[PDB]
Amino acid sequence: MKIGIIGATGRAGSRILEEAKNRGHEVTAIVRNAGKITQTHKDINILQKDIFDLTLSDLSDQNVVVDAYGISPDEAEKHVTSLDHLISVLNGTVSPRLLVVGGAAAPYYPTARAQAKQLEHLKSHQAEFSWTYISPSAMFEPGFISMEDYAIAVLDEIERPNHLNEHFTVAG
Repeated sequence: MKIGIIGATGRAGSRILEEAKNRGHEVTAIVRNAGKITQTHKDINILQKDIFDLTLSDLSDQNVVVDAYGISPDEAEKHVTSLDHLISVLNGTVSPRLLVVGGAAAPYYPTARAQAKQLEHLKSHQAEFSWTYISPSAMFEPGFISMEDYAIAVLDEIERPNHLNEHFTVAG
């Protein structure tokens, strides 16, 4: 299965990618700089492109696009905005599934209000395209919940959809 990961360098996206590759999928790392990744990812596909420059063309190459944006401080202020871009680009489609990864609480993923905003914006296009927003059960601390466990959940939802077009928090 073709899975593209935006933010394949950060904490969350890094494992999501591993877990994906390990489960036997064709993983594409979508990043700003092939810097960090190349050294380690010498077998997986790479599309060097910032999220904001992504066009439907390079997205529809994938069956699923994991939005794990937020690898640095600046990306931390552009969450709601970058998702908006993907939403308009993905509109009127079922082409790739857009899986958005959050992290309810140094933390470069969506903030509490930023997330709520994305969700409000997603609901404005409830049925206009294929999306899913995933939240972790408890809390991660750099090495309750492990990031790799979150990746397992993320990939479970990709292989066996249970939350098509809705937000949901991991359970158990």
